[PDB]
Amino acid sequence: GIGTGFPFDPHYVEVLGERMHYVDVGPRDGTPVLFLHGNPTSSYVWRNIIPHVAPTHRCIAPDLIGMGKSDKPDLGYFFDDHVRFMDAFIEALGLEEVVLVIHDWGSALGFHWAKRNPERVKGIAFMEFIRPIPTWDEWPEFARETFQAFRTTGSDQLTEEQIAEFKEAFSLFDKDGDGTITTKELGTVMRSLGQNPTEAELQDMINEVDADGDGTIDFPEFLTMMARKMKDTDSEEEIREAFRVFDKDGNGYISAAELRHVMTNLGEKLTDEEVDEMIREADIDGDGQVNYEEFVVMMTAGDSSRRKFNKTGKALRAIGRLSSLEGGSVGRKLIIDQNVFIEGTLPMGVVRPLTEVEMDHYREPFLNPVDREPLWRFPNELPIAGEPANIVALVEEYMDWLHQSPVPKLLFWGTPGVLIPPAEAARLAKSLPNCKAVDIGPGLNLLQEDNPDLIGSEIARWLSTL
Ligand SMILES: [Ca+2]
Ligand SMILES: [Ca+2]
Ligand SMILES: [Ca+2]
Ligand SMILES: [Ca+2]
Ligand SMILES: [Ca+2]
Ligand SMILES: [Ca+2]
Ligand SMILES: [Cl-]
Repeated sequence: GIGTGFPFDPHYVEVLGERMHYVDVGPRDGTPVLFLHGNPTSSYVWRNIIPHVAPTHRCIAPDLIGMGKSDKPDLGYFFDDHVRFMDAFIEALGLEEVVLVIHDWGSALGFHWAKRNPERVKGIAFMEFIRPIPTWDEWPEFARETFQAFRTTGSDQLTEEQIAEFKEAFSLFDKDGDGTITTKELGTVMRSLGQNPTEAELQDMINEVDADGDGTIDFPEFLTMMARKMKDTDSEEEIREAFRVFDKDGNGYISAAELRHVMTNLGEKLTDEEVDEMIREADIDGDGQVNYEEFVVMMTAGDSSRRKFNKTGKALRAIGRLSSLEGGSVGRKLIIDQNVFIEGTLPMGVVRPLTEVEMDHYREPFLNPVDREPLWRFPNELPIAGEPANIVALVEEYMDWLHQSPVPKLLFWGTPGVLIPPAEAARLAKSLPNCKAVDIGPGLNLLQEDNPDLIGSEIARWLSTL
């Protein structure tokens, strides 16, 4: 009967203009034991391990910024964001000597902080920590296809001039060449095409595909929107809508003046006789106009004026695709909207079935879809296949620090595991200094939920070694 209650007095502290939350129970003197959680949990993952440590040693378990009960500022929640907030939080409490019990992304925070302050770390307990992996073949194949979906957004085999066609469509919006599409500069062409959305609608279309966190639209974010998922009918609403932009009078034909207007409304070079040559490749029945079925031809096909037309067609199609509010990153819609990281990824991290009262505590901090930004930034920050480069070099530095650090190290592993397999858990037991490895038997990622009895057991005995 594994307990699920959370009977800890909550404490709060402001850090960098935002407020954070932490548990603080235990004797007030000695060396504090700092618990650091990872994705997608909070302090709730340490609820049945603190009682094994709380009597003898002080236990501090904060929730990361934008998670648990800490404040949720509008940030990208990169790893460097958590470093800045955890750095100022540790010094806000005036801590010096510290013992670290870390897991998942909390281990990346604890180890990186220990490398920069090695004279202030008395002991490190850890399990399923962040490690560099060279190939996707080393990542467990049960979650290899899914964790790719969080990071396979954009660059879906777009080659030749396809990237060069979207960059010309990207040029229709960027008049100041800032590389980013301003929330007003988008509306500058929305008004220029006969429309006029609200400011709420203007930024809502950007809040769908802003993975950078700039609040604006990037070109890599412009590519992930233009996916090749061409449903025969569901994608007919955007080409038909592209036809409505030209056909203003609604008679069913695109006039030469209707064609020249929207193109010259934006930045294009078409005089009175520069538009007749693309009428040739469009007008096939000879009526001097372009109907609907002739229009889908040019939108599905020497680029004298073909370059000019296909350029705008890409931009006009992105307008209708932005208005769909479904042109976001595929990995984002899994974690943000559909919330697959709490509904599917989190339970698959524990081999035993989590209870409804248990997982309900995990849904609590992320009841708003917009507040799930760190839930999606964390998997994209994983050092996998040498990407991201800044994270790989960062984790490969505190691992080089850990190989030579004489501090006591307590490692917990399980079978089959996710981040630390049994094969790697055996090498770390024989390669790291002062390292004793404890096997919990069955275990994946959240080793705290499978055997919280054993985790707090060996830690308690390991605490009294210093
Ligand atoms: Ca711009
Ligand atoms: Ca951006
Ligand atoms: Ca940018
Ligand atoms: Ca017309
Ligand atoms: Ca025609
Ligand atoms: Ca959405
Ligand atoms: Cl993750």
